[PDB]
Amino acid sequence: RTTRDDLINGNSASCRDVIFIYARGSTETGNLGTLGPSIASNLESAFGKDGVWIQGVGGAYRATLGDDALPRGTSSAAIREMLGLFQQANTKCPDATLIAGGYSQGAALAAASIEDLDSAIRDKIAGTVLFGYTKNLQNRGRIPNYPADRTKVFCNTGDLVCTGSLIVAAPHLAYGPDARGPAPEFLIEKVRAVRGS
Repeated sequence: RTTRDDLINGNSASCRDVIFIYARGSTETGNLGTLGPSIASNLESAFGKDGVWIQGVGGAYRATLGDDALPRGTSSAAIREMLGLFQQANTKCPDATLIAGGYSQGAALAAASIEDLDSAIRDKIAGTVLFGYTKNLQNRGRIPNYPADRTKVFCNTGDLVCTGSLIVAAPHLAYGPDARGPAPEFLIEKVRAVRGS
């Protein structure tokens, strides 16, 4: 449940049409944490197990407490890891539509990764969802170099990380409903749209 490596494990001759790369929050377990499994099960309901590959950002990304305070909201090692996953998706499954997401430090990680990504690969990311986005105020609610229409930010009233702090308050732990409903519906609608005509 909390650890999914579908992209790394996936048989390349049977690539999924959709690949979801997700980064967990600070101190969370597995490579999906608390919110990722909810999003994943909904994506699976839409595209089936063979239609979407769920890949959590593991490896060098330890979701360490304190790394939140680094300049980009996470470590260089973590950014390298996620950029590496995007690159692997691009080469292993060139025809796949990518979708991404992150929560807490993971949201900062997703934003930094997408900002640094090669433009050809970045164009393949149909949609990105961010929960308790730690760089929300700093980046004015956007992911640098990425269009607003493909971004959905979930920042609760009272979630201090959305207003420039790093402190964890009650509203920061209340994104479960968003992960089970609006977030996957957004991602699915974006995929359906780009791969449709």
